Amino acid sequence: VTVTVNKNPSHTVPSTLYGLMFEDINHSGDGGLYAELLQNRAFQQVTPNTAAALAAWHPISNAKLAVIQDPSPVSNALPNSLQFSVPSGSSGRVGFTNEGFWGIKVDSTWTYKASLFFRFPTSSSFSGALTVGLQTNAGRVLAQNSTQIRGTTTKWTQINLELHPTASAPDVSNSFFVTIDGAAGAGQTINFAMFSLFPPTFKNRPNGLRADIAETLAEMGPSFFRFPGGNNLEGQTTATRWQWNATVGSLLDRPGRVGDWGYVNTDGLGLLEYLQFFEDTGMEPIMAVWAGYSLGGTSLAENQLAPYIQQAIDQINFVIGDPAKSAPAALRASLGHPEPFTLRFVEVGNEDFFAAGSYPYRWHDFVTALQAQFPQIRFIATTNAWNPVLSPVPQSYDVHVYQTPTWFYQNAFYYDGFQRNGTTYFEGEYAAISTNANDLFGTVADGRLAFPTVQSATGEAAFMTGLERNSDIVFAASYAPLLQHVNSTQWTPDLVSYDAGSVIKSTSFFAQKLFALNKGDQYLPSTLPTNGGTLHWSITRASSSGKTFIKIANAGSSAQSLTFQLTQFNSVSSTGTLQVLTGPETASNTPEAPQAIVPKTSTIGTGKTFTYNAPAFSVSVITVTTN
Ligand SMILES: *[C@@H]1O[C@H](CO)[C@@H](O[C@@H]2O[C@H](CO)[C@@H](O[C@@H]3O[C@H](CO)[C@@H](O)[C@H](O)[C@@H]3O)[C@H](O)[C@H]2NC(C)=O)[C@H](O)[C@H]1NC(C)=O
Ligand SMILES: *[C@@H]1O[C@H](CO)[C@@H](O[C@@H]2O[C@H](CO)[C@@H](O)[C@H](O)[C@H]2NC(C)=O)[C@H](O)[C@H]1NC(C)=O
Ligand SMILES: *[C@@H]1O[C@H](CO)[C@@H](O[C@@H]2O[C@H](CO)[C@@H](O)[C@H](O)[C@H]2NC(C)=O)[C@H](O)[C@H]1NC(C)=O
Ligand SMILES: *[C@@H]1O[C@H](CO)[C@@H](O[C@@H]2O[C@H](CO)[C@@H](O)[C@H](O)[C@H]2NC(C)=O)[C@H](O)[C@H]1NC(C)=O
Ligand SMILES: O=S(=O)(O)O[C@H]1C[C@H](O)[C@@H](O)[C@@H]1CO
Ligand SMILES: [Cl-]
Repeated sequence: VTVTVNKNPSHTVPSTLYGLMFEDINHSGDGGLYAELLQNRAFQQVTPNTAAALAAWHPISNAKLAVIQDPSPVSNALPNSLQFSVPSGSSGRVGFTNEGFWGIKVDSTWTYKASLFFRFPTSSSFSGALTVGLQTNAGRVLAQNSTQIRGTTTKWTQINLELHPTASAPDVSNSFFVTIDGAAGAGQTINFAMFSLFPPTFKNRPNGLRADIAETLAEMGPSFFRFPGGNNLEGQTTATRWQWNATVGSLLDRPGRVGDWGYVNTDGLGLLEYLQFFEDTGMEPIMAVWAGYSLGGTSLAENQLAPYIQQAIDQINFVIGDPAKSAPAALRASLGHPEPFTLRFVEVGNEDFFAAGSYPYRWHDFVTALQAQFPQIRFIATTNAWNPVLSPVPQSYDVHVYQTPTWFYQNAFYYDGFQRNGTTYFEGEYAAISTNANDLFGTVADGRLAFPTVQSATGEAAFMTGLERNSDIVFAASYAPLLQHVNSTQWTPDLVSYDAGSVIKSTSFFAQKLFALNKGDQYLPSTLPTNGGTLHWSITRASSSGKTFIKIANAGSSAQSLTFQLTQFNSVSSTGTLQVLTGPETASNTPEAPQAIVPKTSTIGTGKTFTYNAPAFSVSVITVTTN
């Protein structure tokens, strides 16, 4: 196909076109982006004296453990304590382990920060060393540190010890331990609360993010981060919804909540840690507010919304408020960030097409109140565009689609036929998730993708050339879900996978990176791809440099020649760079082969005419300078 590139831009490419969609799903938060290594670190939201309350915790030797509703809890937010007892006549090391999130990476090049709260609930004459550390589950101690504790310490006391492994573990099958001497400890009971083990964190933020994951997110050059959900915003009930104020301040004061993907969220990854991350990566937030619906199916009645509307105002005030004018803005100042953060976009709820009967009145009351408080914020509706009819008129819709790779390339013209009437669109949740149109949400046996494939990434890439072409109205687009702990998956495929030790960058990750990093501010119209065809492209240009990004998605099984005609330009560079992601249709980056499919960079000859053969199942970026 001959592709003529117009030198006259048709529109400015939004700065926000490519970004991330995040909630705590597949242990993306706890066990993932949040650096905390202990699972169930503070016994949040578990029933005392049950096995499940002890989840991730194990005795060493004849230790007696129970999670108790502590008569004197470490805080109002953390009512549960680990009751540790050493039987009479004990000897040797007695204590307990935390297995982490399906392991703990033990790296001798890292310093770990261990901490816990303890008291003796009954004063004793105990005198001895409390030892914390890392051991292999095979039984080798790799790191240890200790401090002197006394049985007369009946008030909650924090212990803070660094750990230095003598050796890196050969695998992540390692545990955190706490021990005391069994003879010195015989007959003692100690209550513990609020454990923590941190590796070094991204940007050395002290309640921060796991470095390799945070760096992988930053790598993708995202412009925005939509948070905190997603289903995980909504709760199963009103009472279990995400609440901003429960996620800020001291970890002692965060009660956590049962999330919407089968596990407790610590809320250690809380509103301030999110905003701090955005500051660290140059991302701007698309912040969701809860909108009076939870996943059990309960809508708040119109006459129940006011306190939830105020809580949404509170949440936004924490982010952007003048600290002199609201308690939440003063709270942000009190936590060391007096300067407001950036916030231009707020999403009202999540997938309110599931509650399309009540969203009209929920949208109406929330947005009337919020737009009056925050006239410069753009509020994003979550129902199907224009059905139901919303008031006030939404300035933006969040459009979701899970579909087959084929659907993505066949629907690259999704936005071409939309009216340009000041409405902007956020493709806030999309992925090619299955090769089976008849069973998108099914098993891997029935066509579900366990990981993104070259097929899925190339289909998505074709769809993305359509998002870029239509970026006069499409302002934002994010793959979902973003993150996956391979040992705790509720949803596949996911953009970026990991275990306790390492990260797997998907084919779809590389498509997202190639699209986001090679994106100018000018959209250059070109010959239109065939609507329904496998081959798509999108061309943008950096107005400051003339760097021209020709992105090509071949989503089909056949190589396809493109001849680019740039005769309208005064000059084109005599060479360009080519970045290509390709491989076999069903090839995937997996835990076992995490670099099977990676982009390759070369130099190609260019000028006002050049020909490129886009391979079957390829994402290609050709970068030339045009003036
Ligand atoms: C985060 O902030 C929200 C408010 O934005 C706090 O929720 C509010 O908590 C109070 C105290 O529990 C609730 O008041 C209570 O309501 C019941 C039920 O009718 C009443 O029987 C009690 O005497 C009391 O008035 C209030 O309704 C609730 N509001 C909302 C919007 O949920 C929340 O507690 C804060 N979370 C944390 C951990 O600080
Ligand atoms: C045991 O942990 C303690 C507490 O973290 C370590 O002592 C700290 O060492 C760092 C770095 O040298 C200093 O900045 C702190 O001031 C120290 N604090 C105290 C109270 O000493 C100690 O190095 C650790 N020991 C081992 C063997 O890992
Ligand atoms: C912008 O244009 C869209 C089409 O892309 C309009 O959507 C129609 O809106 C009415 C209700 O207001 C619905 O009953 C129709 O079914 C919608 N059409 C389609 C094709 O979805 C939309 O109203 C326009 N918005 C503004 C602000 O003018
Ligand atoms: C977490 O998931 C990883 C990756 O799937 C598991 O490690 C794999 O285990 C399989 C099947 O037992 C092995 O044959 C693979 O070679 C392993 N892959 C890698 C890259 O190591 C790991 O066992 C899981 N952890 C837990 C605790 O279940
Ligand atoms: O029913 S789903 O399609 O899983 O919902 C998707 C959409 C929702 O915003 C998010 O939580 C979830 C996983 O990406
Ligand atoms: Cl398909």
